Amino acid sequence: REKKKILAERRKVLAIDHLNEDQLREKAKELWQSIYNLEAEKFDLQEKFKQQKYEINVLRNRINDNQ
Amino acid sequence: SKISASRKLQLKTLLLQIAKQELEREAEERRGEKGRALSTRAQPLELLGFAELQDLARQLHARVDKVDEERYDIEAKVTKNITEIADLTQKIFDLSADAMMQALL
Amino acid sequence: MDDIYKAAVEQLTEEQKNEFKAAFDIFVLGAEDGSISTKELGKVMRMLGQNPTPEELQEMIDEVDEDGSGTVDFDEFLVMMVRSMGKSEEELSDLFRMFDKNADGYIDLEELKIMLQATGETITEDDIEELMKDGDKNNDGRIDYDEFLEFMKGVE
Ligand SMILES: [Ca+2]
Ligand SMILES: [Ca+2]
Ligand SMILES: [Ca+2]
Repeated sequence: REKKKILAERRKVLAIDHLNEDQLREKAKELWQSIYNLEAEKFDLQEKFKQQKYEINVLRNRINDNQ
Repeated sequence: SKISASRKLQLKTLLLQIAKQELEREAEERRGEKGRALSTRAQPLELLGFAELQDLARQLHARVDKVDEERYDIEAKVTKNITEIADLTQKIFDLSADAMMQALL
Repeated sequence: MDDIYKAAVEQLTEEQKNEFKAAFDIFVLGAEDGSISTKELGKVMRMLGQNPTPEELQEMIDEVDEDGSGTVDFDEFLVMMVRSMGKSEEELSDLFRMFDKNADGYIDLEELKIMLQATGETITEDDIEELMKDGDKNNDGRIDYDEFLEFMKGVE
C-alpha cells in the first residue's frame, strides 16, 4: 500500500473506467497512436546515441593524437 | 608528383561522390529498420466486447506511461552525450580576376 | 587547398591561357625582369578601383610566389588568376564515417582502396600511392579526422 502507487494506477480509472463504448472505440485508437509515435521517437533517439558513441570516440582519438 | 593534380582532384571528387551515396543508402536502410522495429514494438490495432475491450485500453494507458519513461531515459543519454561532445570539441579547438580582365583588355 | 588550383590551371583552355598571357603582357609593360613586382601590381590595383598598401601588396605576390623572387611570373600569374575564379566541415565529418569502415576512427590504406575501386574508375598503383601520402601528412599509414579535412578542401 503506497500512496504514490495507488494514485498512479488511478490515472487509468479516471481516464478510462467510466464512459462510452463508442468513445472507447475512438479513444483506444489515439492511445495506440501515442505509443507508436513515442516508439518512433525512441527508435530515433537510440540511433542518434549510436552515432554519438562514434562521434565521441573519434574525438578521443583526435584529442590524444593532437597532444 | 607521379600523377597530375587534375586527376588527383578528379579522384577526390569521386570518393565523396559515393560516400554520399553510401550515406543515403544508409538512411534508406535505417528507414526500413525503423518500420520493422515499429511493426514489432507497435503491433497495429484491430477489434470487441465492450467490457473486456476496456482492460486493453487500461493496458494501453499503462504502456504510454512506460514507453515515455523509456523514451526519456534514452533521451537523457543523448542529452548528456551532447554535453560531452561539445565539451570534447571545445578542448581540441584550442590545440579580383574578372573585374581585372575587363578593365585591362 | 593548393593542388586544387593547379588542376584549374591545368584545365585552362588554350584560348583562356591566351587572354591571360595577353593581359599579362600589358601588366608587365615597363618592368625590368618582365614580371609583376610591386609597381606593376600597384598601378593596376589602385587603378582597378582599389588602393592596397606596399606591404599588403606583397602578400598577394607571395601568396603565389613559388620562386621567391618577389615577382609574379606568368605561370604564377595563372595560379593567381585561378585563385579568384567547397565542402562544409560538418558535412565532411558525416562522410569521414563512410570511409572508416571498421569504425576505429581512422582511414587506413585498405579503406581508401575499397572506396577507390567503388568509384568505377580504373585505379592504378600510382593513384593509390600518391593519394595516401597526400592525405597522410605524418606517414602513419592512416588519415585522422583533422587530416581528412585538409584532404578534402574545396572538393566539390
Ligand atoms: Ca617568381
Ligand atoms: Ca579505419
Ligand atoms: Ca596521419
